[PDB]
Amino acid sequence: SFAGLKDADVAAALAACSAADSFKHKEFFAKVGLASKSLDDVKKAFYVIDQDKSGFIEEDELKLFLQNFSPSARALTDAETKAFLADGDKDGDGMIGVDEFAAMIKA
Ligand SMILES: [Mn+2]
Ligand SMILES: [Mn+2]
Ligand SMILES: [Mn+2]
Repeated sequence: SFAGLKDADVAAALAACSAADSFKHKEFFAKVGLASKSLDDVKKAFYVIDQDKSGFIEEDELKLFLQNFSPSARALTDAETKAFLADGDKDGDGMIGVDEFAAMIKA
């Protein structure tokens, strides 16, 4: 709700990635609805995911990604995490800042 996402798209998207090692971020952002929202909402989701308010999505926070969507969601695998961080962290600091995050969703 935090990023104006609908219950039904979140339900459907978790359905597909229910299973270990099956998460694909790009497919998820599309299905959950995030790829078609405004930049502003893309930013509020960003700041939701950054649980510690550091201004960056640290790797440990990227691992509990799904949990922001649903409390009973699984943590991502290290393989899933690495893959996500590979795509998102273009400045090579090992963290995802707001601008990288936003940019990665623009696909
Ligand atoms: Mn953080
Ligand atoms: Mn932390
Ligand atoms: Mn970075």
